[PDB]
Amino acid sequence: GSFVEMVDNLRGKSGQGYYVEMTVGSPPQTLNILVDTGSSNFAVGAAPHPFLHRYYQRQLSSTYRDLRKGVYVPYTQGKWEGELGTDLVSIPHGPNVTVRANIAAITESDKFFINGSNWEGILGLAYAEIARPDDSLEPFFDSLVKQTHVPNLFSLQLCGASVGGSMIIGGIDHSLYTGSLWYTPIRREWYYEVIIVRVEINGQDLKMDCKEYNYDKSIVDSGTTNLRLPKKVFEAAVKSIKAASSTEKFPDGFWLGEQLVCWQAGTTPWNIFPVISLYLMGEVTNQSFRITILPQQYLRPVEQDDCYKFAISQSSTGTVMGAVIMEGFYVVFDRARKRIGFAVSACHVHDEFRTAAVEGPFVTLDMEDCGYN
Ligand SMILES: Nc1nc2cc(Cl)ccc2n1CCCO
Repeated sequence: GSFVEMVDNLRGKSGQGYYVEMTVGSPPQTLNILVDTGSSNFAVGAAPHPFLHRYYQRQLSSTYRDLRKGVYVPYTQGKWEGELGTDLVSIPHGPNVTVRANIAAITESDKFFINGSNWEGILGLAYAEIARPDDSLEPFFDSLVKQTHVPNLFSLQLCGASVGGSMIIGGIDHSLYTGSLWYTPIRREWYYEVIIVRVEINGQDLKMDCKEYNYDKSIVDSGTTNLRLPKKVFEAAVKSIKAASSTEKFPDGFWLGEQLVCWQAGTTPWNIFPVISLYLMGEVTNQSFRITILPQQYLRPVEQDDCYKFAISQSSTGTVMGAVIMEGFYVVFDRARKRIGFAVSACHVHDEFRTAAVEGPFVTLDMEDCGYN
């Protein structure tokens, strides 16, 4: 159908993630919450922090229940640390429901909250398997679906260009995509893990053992800015991208995502840069489909001139189809049918002569062999 109250309920800063408004507690305390399909905890600032401007005040909530258990979430750059509890949660620009949910009240953190991001918490929309401290801590979306009649599905239109978009909870809004939704199976319910079966740069096959594309996994992750690629794939991809864009040379550092590249306002030569196609395993035997993104997706605008960072980066933990991938597409997390749908976003950034694309089917044999174990 349409979901007009949910359309345009996401905001963000470029490279700092998309957030949605949520209320916690009785009476409701409004907070801006990162929409993160790459994690499974609902965690909110619950104490002062230099970069937090409002936080969850549990003592002010009558419906707050203390679970009397700590949670510690270390990772690459830092950590967050907090106190588990439950409280009533709503999404003002969401479905008209209120659910009791687990909430991690973040008390201590390091390099978690980003200066000027305007979000104060994280909504992990992935599965319980990757929830902290363990999978017995039911994620918000699980609770939402269990406590209401909201279908087990959500969809994200992340528009990029300050950034905005939409999270449609419990449905698919046709106003937000053009052409067909193509579905890839969720290989395993933990992250939203998918299988990439082929990769092209301007139609030229990267020509690797397709396992390399999914080493050690490939996931769809709204909480990651970049397209991240396994070392082997990243190098081959960058090699090909360089070759395709070779009428202009850029510094080594640009390709590492360090340095900006700038052009006179409006003269960015999009056309010299190649499109990137990921073929995803289809739902039908021996069928794949492809999603195609533009440089307008993988060259992230950064603050006279129009400046950009290269938003494809190397990974050691597999492929991450982050906001770079997602901003081309309306992405349907069809949990009920263990699949993820892609269609061309009606809001994606493109130029006169090229658009992101979702096309299929393609005969692709032995696609299970592309999965890494
Ligand atoms: N999306 C995401 N949200 C996260 C939250 C934390 Cl605390 C750590 C890592 C996170 N990631 C990365 C997962 C994919 O590599």
